[PDB]
Amino acid sequence: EYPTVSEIPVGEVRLYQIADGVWSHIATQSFDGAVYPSNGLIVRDGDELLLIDTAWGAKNTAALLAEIEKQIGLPVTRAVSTHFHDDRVGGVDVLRAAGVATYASPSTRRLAEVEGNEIPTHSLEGLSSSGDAVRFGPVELFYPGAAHSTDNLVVYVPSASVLYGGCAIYELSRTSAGNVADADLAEWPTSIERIQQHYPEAQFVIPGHGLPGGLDLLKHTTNVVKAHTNR
Ligand SMILES: CC(C)n1ccnc1C(=O)O
Ligand SMILES: [Zn+2]
Ligand SMILES: [Zn+2]
Ligand SMILES: [Zn+2]
Repeated sequence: EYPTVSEIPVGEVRLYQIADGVWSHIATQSFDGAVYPSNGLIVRDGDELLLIDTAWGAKNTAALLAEIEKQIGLPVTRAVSTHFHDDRVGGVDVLRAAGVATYASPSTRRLAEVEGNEIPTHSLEGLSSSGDAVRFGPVELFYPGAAHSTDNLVVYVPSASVLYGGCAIYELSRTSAGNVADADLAEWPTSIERIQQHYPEAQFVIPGHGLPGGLDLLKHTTNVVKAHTNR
């Protein structure tokens, strides 16, 4: 079964095999006296690995690399951060020190710099307009439009029909909006609809935080965001 906070002490990282050659990584972080789980993705690319997002912080990300080497034993050669917040770029310095080539859109790199966060080395072209998609090794990167943040990307694994939504997609247990300080509430439902239109065949949907589900998570997120809009 999918791990929860009570199964993961902060500092430790779990891997969960979603499908052949596709894992999520799960870590925990404390924020304001509460503990949050956070998901990222690992995708096999031949005899290498592609990492999607850090494990939210330097210590967690170092533990992530150690757990990957222990359990999978293939090199993480590239990493993609799906937006500029700390749970996604926090640990980029650890990845870079370990020899991982780090990537983000130029929109993400700029916003991370303004926030004083860690900055991925490389810039991903072809993702500047809503609906843009590019292949990056074994995944497709998709910019659906502004949602949780103006730069948020989602990631699809075509071989496994796995959609990783990052923080633009909420788990079913989340009934109210999370951090929306940098969100475009007005555009978020339209952006989610672009995801649905582009990946209608998705079989596994991974939210940024919490339990995987199916495409139901998209309309659930839209409902939560619209209700917050009308608060
Ligand atoms: C739920 C809040 C506090 N959060 C923490 C990290 N990421 C988020 C988010 O909403 O995306
Ligand atoms: Zn965020
Ligand atoms: Zn987040
Ligand atoms: Zn719901």
